Amino acid sequence: AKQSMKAREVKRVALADKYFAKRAELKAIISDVNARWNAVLKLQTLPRDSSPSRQRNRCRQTGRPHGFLRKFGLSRIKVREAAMRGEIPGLKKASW
Amino acid sequence: TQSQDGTFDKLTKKEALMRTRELEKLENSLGGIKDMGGLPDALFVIDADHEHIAIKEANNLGIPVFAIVDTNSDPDGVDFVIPGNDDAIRAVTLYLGAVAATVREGRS
Amino acid sequence: GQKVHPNGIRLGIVKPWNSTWFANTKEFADNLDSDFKVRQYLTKELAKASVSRIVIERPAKSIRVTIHTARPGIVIGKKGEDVEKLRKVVADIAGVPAQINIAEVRKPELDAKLVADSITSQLERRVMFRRAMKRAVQNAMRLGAKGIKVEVSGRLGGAEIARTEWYREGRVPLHTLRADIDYNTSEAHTTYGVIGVKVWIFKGEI
RNA sequence: GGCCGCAAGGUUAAAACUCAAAUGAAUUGACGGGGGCCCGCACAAGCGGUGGAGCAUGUGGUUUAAUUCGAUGCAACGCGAAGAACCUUACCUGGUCUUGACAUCCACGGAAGUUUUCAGAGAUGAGAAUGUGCCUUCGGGAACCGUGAGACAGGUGCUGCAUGGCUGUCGUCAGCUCGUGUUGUGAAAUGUUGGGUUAAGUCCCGCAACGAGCGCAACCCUUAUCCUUUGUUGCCAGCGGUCCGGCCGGGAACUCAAAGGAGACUGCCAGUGAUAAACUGGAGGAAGGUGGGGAUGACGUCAAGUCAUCAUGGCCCUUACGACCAGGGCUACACACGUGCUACAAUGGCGCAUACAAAGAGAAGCGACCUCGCGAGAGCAAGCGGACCUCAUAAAGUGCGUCGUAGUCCGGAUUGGAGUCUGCAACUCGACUCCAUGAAGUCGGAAUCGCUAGUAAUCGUGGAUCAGAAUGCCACGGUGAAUACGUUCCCGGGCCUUGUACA
Repeated sequence: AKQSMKAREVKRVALADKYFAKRAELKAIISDVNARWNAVLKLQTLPRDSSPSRQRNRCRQTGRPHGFLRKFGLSRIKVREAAMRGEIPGLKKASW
Repeated sequence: TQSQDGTFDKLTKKEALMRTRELEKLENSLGGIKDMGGLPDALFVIDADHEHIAIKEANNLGIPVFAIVDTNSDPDGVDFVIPGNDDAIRAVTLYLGAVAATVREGRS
Repeated sequence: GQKVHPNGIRLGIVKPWNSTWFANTKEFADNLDSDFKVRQYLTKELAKASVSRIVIERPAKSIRVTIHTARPGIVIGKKGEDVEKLRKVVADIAGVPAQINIAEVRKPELDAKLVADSITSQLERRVMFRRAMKRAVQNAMRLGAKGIKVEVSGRLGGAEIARTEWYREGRVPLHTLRADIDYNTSEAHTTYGVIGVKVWIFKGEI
């Protein structure tokens, strides 16, 4: 899982919306087609380390990146093993 | 219990298609053994050229045998031996009915 | 090698869900999130307490933690040891202001984990498997349990490239779906080698 | 050494030395161009690409400061990766952070936290401000902010040839062994072998066996057709108000939409065959000779898959196969090839008008009515929170000519730049798009791979990986083929019976 990414998990997930849930509303008119200035562009990237397009949607309970799922919040082999332990409600093998 | 009760209706009839095939054949070779409760207290092979496979297993465990052997036999297994006519269907009734007039009184 | 998990095919069949909550889309991943941090944690105290299953439903902002056990006299503690203490966990780290429901299923040598984890408890004891398997097969053959299938994984005795085991017995019709198999693998941490165990138990046709 | 002999030779017949054996029969299996049996888009009839070239991809080869890796006899290679500006990154450095990123563990203060200058590429850092809430029986603290100090946090780091779990394949193949029974001194056979018959150890007659468990079957999802269920957000047979719109009564009706029953069993008859099952025809229906597809992979051989997902016996770098930030590449091609789509035209650049689908997608939303963009796209954004609303009702099909199988009027490239969209972030490495630009290509050699009915195909339609990257991937709609003699050979087998000094 690259176990040191579980350090860098919260470091790249938490402050993304703890900085850009409200500060994006603070500049939501200017670069949009409503009028264009560089003070908002100076406001845009005077830091760098906040990014809401850095979250790769790592898996939940063991953290494997590839094979992640939208609805389940789990990845390739963990969707399987939770469905085999019955941890997921109402989920049989698909057949029709 | 499926037969002596009415509980043979279970296991719907595509299953009950094949289930009669033991019911054809289980009661074939198990005729006089359902009423049995013990080891055969005697032994009676009627002919010693067809079921000498049986006699070879019959002499193996020491039960007396009231056989009827043939003219061309390996006779030295049945130690109570009769070289009667063990062919000719008219004659095979003439020993089995001859014994059976008394064995009701045999138990006394 | 070449199998399916005998629970995973049968949850859509008469074998029921051992956890069944319901929610909707956004919280659909955060609810079984909460259900995992209790299932990794209830093992950590109820290990010697003969743990069987953990059942979770969500009626209304609450979970009915329906613990199934077989040795409940050690589960309760000093008659109040584990009433609110094991509702203290679910309130924040699961986020669920819930209740607790402990309940015993009898026959403490017949459930899947129990037949599994006893042999581990006998291999953590490190008795001979050749004396352990042959009795612990027949504990199921004692109390009913119409069929058993127990494979002990390798690194057993003295070897580094080892073999598998069987004791197939009775009837184990797992390839036919209508057979409600109480299956649960366990793992025994003897020093050299991960000696695992696979336990198939057939609890009657339905 | 005689001895016989013209000799060539024969007979009679040692020892030193050297090895721990040399041998016979025998039941399993091994290999062999022993041999046979039955099936299988196996090959043959049948039908298309591929290899040539427009062209996607990785494996590549060099290129690269790095182009991280796994995989690699078929089963590595547009399915690891179901996705690369950063992150991912496992790769490289510029910047650097060393009790750390983060946790166990205590100390000692600061409540945490909140605004802002400053300087940086951002970390880091000059920091000031700011507050001092809560438990508080005010000693202490919850809990982090902060270092000092330490056990030591950390390593997508090595062999699945150490093993857990998971997994490719033989293989939907029909195979695989055991309890009792006896033949035999036993190793072992008989159970499993004959008659045939089936998709089949499927089944019956003969069985030297009786018996069972694993496996093929059926249990199950599905649709091919009913009744009952009961009218929303969806329908109008019938009846009407109709401002033809179920629009409005009404009717649960046509039909659509989900709960839950039938019926199919070679059943029936005739015939085949031993009178056996199995099967050949008939009837019926929407359905007949496991209705059909899914789903489901026995003992296992395969040092094969993932030690980089966690796990992980054993090894290891610990001011570090680490950590911590800006940033670059994994997209160079100069091209071999593994698999695809567009072409090369008895209809393509065109414009036109009828016709109608299922499958489904949605509040960090779908996004209409609108207004608007030359298109790309800007603003207006109801409604639906979802058979309401949005997404989005569309295709070959027709009514019409165009235009003549010509490298263009087929084709589509190559080189350049307008107008916005996205994302801080794309020039290197984002696509869609107005206009001119008009290549290679006239069906592709040797050959290869693939497929038996809504079938190869040939055109419509969404889903995810998703800030924005679909040719594909995963699923649904329409039109509708060519046909099957066969086991010769080949592949893939296996079973039943032959010979070897090969474990």
